[PDB]
Amino acid sequence: MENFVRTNFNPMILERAEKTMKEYGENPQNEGNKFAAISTHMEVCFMYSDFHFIDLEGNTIVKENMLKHRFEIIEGQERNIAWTIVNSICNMTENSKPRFLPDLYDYKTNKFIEIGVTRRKVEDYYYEKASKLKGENVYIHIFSFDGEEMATDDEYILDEESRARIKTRLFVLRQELATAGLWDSFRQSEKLEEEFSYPPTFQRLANQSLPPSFKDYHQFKAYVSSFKANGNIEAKLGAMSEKVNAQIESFDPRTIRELELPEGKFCTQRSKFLLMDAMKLSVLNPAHEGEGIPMKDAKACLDTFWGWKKATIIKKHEKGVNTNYLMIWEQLLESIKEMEGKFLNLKKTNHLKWGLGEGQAPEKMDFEDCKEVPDLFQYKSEPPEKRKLASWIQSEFNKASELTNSNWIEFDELGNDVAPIEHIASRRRNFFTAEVSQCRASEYIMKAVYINTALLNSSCTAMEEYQVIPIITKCRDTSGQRRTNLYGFIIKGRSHLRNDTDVVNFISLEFSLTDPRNEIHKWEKYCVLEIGDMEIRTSISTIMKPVYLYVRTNGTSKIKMKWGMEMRRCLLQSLQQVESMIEAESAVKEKDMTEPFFRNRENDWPIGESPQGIEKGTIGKVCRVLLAKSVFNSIYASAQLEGFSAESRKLLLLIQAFRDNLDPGTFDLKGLYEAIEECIINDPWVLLNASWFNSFLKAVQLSMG
Amino acid sequence: SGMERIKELMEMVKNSRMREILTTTSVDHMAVIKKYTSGRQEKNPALRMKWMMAMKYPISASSRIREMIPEKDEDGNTLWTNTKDAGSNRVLVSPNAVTWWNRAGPVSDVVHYPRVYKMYFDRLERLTHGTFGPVKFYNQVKVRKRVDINPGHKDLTSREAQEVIMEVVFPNEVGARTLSSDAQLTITKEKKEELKNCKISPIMVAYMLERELVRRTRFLPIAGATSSTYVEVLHLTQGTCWEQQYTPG
Amino acid sequence: MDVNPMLIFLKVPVQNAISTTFPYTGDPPYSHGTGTGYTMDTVIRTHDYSSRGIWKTNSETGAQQLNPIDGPLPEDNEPSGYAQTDCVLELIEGLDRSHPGLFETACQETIDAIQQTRVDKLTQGRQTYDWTLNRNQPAATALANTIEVFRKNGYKLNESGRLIDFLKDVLLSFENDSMEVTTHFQKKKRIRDNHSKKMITQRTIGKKRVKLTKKNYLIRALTLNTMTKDAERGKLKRRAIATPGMQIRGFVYFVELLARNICERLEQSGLPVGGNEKKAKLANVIKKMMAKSTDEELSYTITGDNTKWNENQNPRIFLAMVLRITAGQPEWFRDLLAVAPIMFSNKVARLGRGYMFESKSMHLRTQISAENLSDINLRYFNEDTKKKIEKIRHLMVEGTASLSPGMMMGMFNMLSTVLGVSVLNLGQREILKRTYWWDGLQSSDDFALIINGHFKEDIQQGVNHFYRTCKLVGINMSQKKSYINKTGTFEFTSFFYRYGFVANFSMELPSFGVAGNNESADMSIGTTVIKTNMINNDLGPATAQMAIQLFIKDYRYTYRCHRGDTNLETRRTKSIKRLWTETISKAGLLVADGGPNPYNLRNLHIPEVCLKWSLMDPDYRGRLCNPNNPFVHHMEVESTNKSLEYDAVATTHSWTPKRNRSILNTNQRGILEDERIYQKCCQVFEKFFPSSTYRRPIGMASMLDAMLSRARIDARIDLESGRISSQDFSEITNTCKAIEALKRQ
RNA sequence: AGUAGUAACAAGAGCAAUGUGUCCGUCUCGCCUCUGCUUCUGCU
RNA sequence: GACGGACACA
Ligand SMILES: O=C(O)c1cn(CC2(n3ccc4cccnc43)CCCC2)cc(O)c1=O
Ligand SMILES: [Mg+2]
Ligand SMILES: [Mg+2]
Ligand SMILES: [Mg+2]
Ligand SMILES: [Mg+2]
Ligand SMILES: [Mg+2]
Ligand SMILES: [Mg+2]
Repeated sequence: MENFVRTNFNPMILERAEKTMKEYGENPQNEGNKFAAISTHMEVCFMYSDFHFIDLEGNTIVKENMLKHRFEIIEGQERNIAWTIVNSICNMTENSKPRFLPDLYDYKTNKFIEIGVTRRKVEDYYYEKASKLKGENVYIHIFSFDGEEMATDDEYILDEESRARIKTRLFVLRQELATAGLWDSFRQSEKLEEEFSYPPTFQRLANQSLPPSFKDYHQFKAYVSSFKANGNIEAKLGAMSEKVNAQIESFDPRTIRELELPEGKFCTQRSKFLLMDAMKLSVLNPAHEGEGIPMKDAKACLDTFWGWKKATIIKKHEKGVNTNYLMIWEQLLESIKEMEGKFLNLKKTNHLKWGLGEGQAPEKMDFEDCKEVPDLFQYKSEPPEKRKLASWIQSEFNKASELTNSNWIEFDELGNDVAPIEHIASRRRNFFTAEVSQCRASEYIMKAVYINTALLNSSCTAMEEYQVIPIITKCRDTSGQRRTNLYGFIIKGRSHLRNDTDVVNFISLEFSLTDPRNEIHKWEKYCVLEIGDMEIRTSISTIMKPVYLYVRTNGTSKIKMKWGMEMRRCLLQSLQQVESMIEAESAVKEKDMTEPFFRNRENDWPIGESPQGIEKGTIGKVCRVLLAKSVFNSIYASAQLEGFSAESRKLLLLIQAFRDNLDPGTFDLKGLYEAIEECIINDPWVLLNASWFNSFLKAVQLSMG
Repeated sequence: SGMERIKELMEMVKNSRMREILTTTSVDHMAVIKKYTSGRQEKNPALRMKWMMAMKYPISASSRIREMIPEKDEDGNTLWTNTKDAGSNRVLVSPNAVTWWNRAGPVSDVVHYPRVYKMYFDRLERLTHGTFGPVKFYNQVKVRKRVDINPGHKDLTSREAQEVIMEVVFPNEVGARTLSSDAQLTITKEKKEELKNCKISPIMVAYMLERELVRRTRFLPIAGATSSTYVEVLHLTQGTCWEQQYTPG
Repeated sequence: MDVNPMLIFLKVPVQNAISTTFPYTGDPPYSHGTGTGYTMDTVIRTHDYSSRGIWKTNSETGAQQLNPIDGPLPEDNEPSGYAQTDCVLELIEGLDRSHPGLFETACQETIDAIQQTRVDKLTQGRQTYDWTLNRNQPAATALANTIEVFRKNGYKLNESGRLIDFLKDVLLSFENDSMEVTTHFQKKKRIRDNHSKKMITQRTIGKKRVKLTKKNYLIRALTLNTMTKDAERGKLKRRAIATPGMQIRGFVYFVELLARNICERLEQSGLPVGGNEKKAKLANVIKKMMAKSTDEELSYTITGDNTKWNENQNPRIFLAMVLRITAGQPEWFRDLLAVAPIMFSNKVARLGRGYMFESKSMHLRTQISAENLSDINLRYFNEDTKKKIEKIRHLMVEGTASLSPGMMMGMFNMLSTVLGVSVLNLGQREILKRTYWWDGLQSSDDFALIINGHFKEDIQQGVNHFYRTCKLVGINMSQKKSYINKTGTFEFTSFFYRYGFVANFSMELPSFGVAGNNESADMSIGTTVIKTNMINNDLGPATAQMAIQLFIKDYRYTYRCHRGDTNLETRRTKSIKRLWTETISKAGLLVADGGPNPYNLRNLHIPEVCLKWSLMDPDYRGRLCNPNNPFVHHMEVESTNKSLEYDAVATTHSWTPKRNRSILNTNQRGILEDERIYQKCCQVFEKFFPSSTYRRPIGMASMLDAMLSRARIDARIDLESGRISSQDFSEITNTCKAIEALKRQ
């Protein structure tokens, strides 16, 4: 039973027996006779090893109380712990491992001992256990409740006194198993499944998880287990209404319409810096004290201009306080004049607090401390208002594709070329650098990298300050001389950025020669001041142009700063595309086509639309146009661009399958047009891309006339 | 030789919360409670390294640096500072201290890099003695197939090699399994001979043995030779429209 | 000339310039604020596509539950969740008939993996809903909190260490009438900021003990927490994702393992294969379906997508599928696998963080959580949220909405894949026996469907048969996102096939750049990314050299390690200049030490220390790879070989950056103490079991019993081999006796 | 105001990063908020 | 085995 075992055995033996049964996954109730047998086996294993010590010389002392035991007990230990013991013992000597866990290890004889306890015959249980342990260097020792032993070949390594004590204990346990009635079953037990049932709460949940013609989970399991299909699909398809269909509409791009672009006011400029309208103040071969430090470079570039006048507002930010912008420029100029040290931090004046949005957030409170407020309304979630496509963004993209006189990307050096493929790659890479490094889009790349790097370092190191950050690029000229360019300044606001989308407000103040009054819808967020006059010497006649300062509040976040710092990867997206075209022709002509693509001036790729029609350009123009495309995808990144590129890619692929004569079909072309035009809202670059798709569609239709 | 850790374990079991953990957590549940964490976790490590290297002390290191690296440089740069905490054994380190160690630290006579990373030196010896032919341009027909990126040992599978590694490095930890092949026995004997009195930590020895004996396979577009010495230079010998003739050393 | 890049498509085919259609150099869309609106949107849409089904009130949770299974057949092409049980069972039976022995093999492998799977498999997860905290936690933290609450309330089967015994504890825990859990509470304190001079609320996070009633505990155990998916490309609008708690994750793991074992042996499954193997599989099905053709036979591919895949799957259909797949198996195994569909049929979606509210007259904002949104009067919500709240009010239970239909985003990927593959399997010509037949490949909702036939009307009838069968089993093909053309070109999960798969390099653009681990690891990452993209994504050799140059430029900026002969000046230019001057062979200096870039195309697979090793000075090499490296971690030498530490192998550029786990105005010492005590216990365990970091040690004995047994056997072996005297041996054994006495007391 | 865009930031908890799959790299320490530590940002 | 990153779909 169990209380028989709890009364006849020790605490330690019973604890190890219950732990063994818990390890195998049973209780002292479901197998109670086996709990008694496990406690008996544990008792015999302990009585084999009690009071048996080994001296400081090497011979055994059979004591009765600084000596070490003669036996390691492996029975009763946990299984992985027992295998740790067995492996440690087998690696101390060089003996083989036993394939099963034994019961004991004798340090004197250095032998693994297996203890058996039987209720049948000691001879037959010995033969069966030696059949189990066939092929090991083990030593078996079988006891029975008859009072008999049998070891391996009767070469006993345990003394007769303790063996008599073990036999006396087992004989006494036999004569106590009969003084209650529990014995004739113990002689018949010699030598399991997996249960997983539902407790009643989960069974009531399982009855409510069915198709609605079933009430009990087991009824539905019996239905599913015996299901034979008998044309259920064909019958339901016969009964299903025939308005459920995927009717194919033939796709012909000669009959499809253009994308509807939205209406409203014109789209305005939303780049973080001035692009085509930007003006540089440069220093050639800079050698001033503190050269390399951005504010010293900014002061050296400001010294090259001598035409400052009193600044006046000439184009108002219609939503702002424009006198505050004028005061911000006066404060910035006076503070640059008198700055000490490496960095310039501005005093938090009222106009500068207004421009940076100080105190504009409502103060965050807990709702426990806020329930009695009578006018707590939810934050609004209005969609963006639509904008009309304006012609400035196409002009920007035309200027971004053009070559300048300066080298904007300085590539670091490479390891030396050994393989012929590395010489071929160097030959192609020098053409790629000759097209890509002087592009205006490369200047925009380096501008964005510098601005986002400086804004991130200032946002994380000077979180409380109003730091002045000069807009700097560095280039080499045609003759290889270094040049450092200042485009204006950025005044960073407070930057306690915790979320990824957390805005740091800043103010940009950017030099320009572009009069804003000639295209005023482009400059909606700006207050443009007139700050100077500068002599421009052309070939017609040198004149005095006004120098304007474009001032606006803008805002960026850490993910935007992170992606702005990584804008040189734009150079990969262009050139990998261009090289793949060079590789494709190289596969056809069976020779390297890099030098005929870059030397044979042919105008071989459609890239433009004049009033004379589709314009062709060289492979280098294609390099610069794809580069400007990647750069403008980075500068004007938005969810509108993501949705538009994804959904208009399908229409491009349907047009391609028509021109491949693969007979393309749609199931819902109007719904696809609605998915494309859902994304064309107010972003100028998305609007220009929708216009570009319409132009490509018209060119495709004209090539089928 | 065993008394230090048992005295430390006695000092920990003197604490009642540590005793409650150590007696109520099993070895299986220690894999759970080892990865326990409760603070907020920092994402975007590239952005964080971009703004952290603008700081003076982005590196954390052990307090033993305080005895090994001077506080200040010859140029005046402070090489380390104590942490914000009251009594931690930790410092905050400038990258100038890494540069200081590499230009003026103690010069060790023995280094362990060529032995541990011998596979990469074998790659480099095959490249340095490689022979380049001409580049031919034609359309490359690449079939995606399973090739070997690491050949492993010829006599073992990956699982046999992993059992060999557990036998060589951690022989009391293998549990109930046995090396069931004479190849496993011979390679275990040879590696146990090679690694006697090794000063390298056992996890590094295990990863070194993984780079030597364990085979890894990968699905790659293959145009020509599928042998493992050619799979490692696949970026060099084939492209979309070209083939670089190459024989490894 | 106005420049248009898309006119390059007039000359170059679209798949050959498809990288110009992926704007992946800019920042991806992120959401701002809460995801409660997207959660309510998904709940509204899921109940709207199933609205003609049967309403029931769950007797155990009180939730309103919508049953659309075997509802009315649809009459339009709108998304429907009215899946028919018999049509699902016919398709699964036909999939079994077409693959004899597949279900038995996959079920027996699932049976072999159930008996061997440990509990800590559930620590494979990421952010898990923690029901003890009503909040998200890491997966190991949520599992440890669940196991601790289970053992405090008398559920101790999971002490065996097997996952199935933890799952038995999970199911038995629903009989508890009052669960006592440890929660976090904050004490608030108004102090002044010493820097900004401003009264701010200071927060201290403690531990509290609360009781959960049986219904509230059952609602929390069936809760999926929700949030917005950030950095998702190709969408104008956002959507919610879901995370389940630990009471669900163990069952979903076994169901998805059975479905993975099925999907791995189906020719028409695109899961679990991926990458180059998925491209090989798609190419094989294209070549097979363009072989099996006469001269009079047309082939057409549908580039297909499905509308609202997770919202139209149903847990009751998944229950029928799992019971059909496991027909003839042991009933413990069938009942164990049936738990996860039953739990998803009774799932509630936690609405999320709530909304932000604003007083203009008091100039304050406050977040109102999803528990408190039911008591807010309707007029304070904006117009769209008032519409959402009104049609959700009968579903709201305890800050969660009831959501019986739908499976939520990605919870049963392989099983819904199996359903789609059963519809693809239906179109074998020997079985269908008509003028059309079909074939293809499915992974999640994405599918390629190749329809063959003699005439174009046969293609139309086959497309209709496939589409209406999918409608019968709750699968709604997106008509505005799918298109069809002759076989030869298609798209499958941004893999573009144009008589062969073309490269799409732009998808790999966010992986170029400095990874931010340390100097050495980032150097290996950068050159390996360039090598892998040369092999796989057809990055040409000139662009690969330019990628090497751009990576080295970004790397030299980031770690401020420009070359030693630079005219630049950083915080470490002077030390690098000193190293540059005294070094004899500067070509052996690493890039992080101001040395040159060694990499070209031929040596991208060789690490930087090995590539520069023969050009190093001996003094620089002895310093850089010094085994007394103070920047890396040093393991203590064990007891089977101030204190002895192992020699280091890594260079001094393998440093670790400092960490910042701190929260604004928050004191979290009282909850960060448990992690530190855990790490001390796991550190003292590895002094006795040195392979514990290499391979996870198994065992049912406690950590202390294991350590004492190892200590005793280690002392005995070291005494038998003459490493310790008898005095040290008796000292260790008396120490183990004293530890056992302190354990008993 | 501005960023932005279905809900936020505009300082005062970051209490909001799932599932499944492919590829790639690394290797046990760190982390802590009234303060206690640092004042940093230079891409020819 | 653990941690991290990139991509895809849900
Ligand atoms: O497991 C051993 O080491 C071992 C087991 N028995 C069998 C018994 N036994 C003890 C624990 C146990 C667990 C599962 C199945 N039978 C088990 C002992 C009494 C009842 C049966 C006999 C020996 O002589 C041994 O050496
Ligand atoms: Mg035994
Ligand atoms: Mg025995
Ligand atoms: Mg879909
Ligand atoms: Mg899809
Ligand atoms: Mg506004
Ligand atoms: Mg990842």
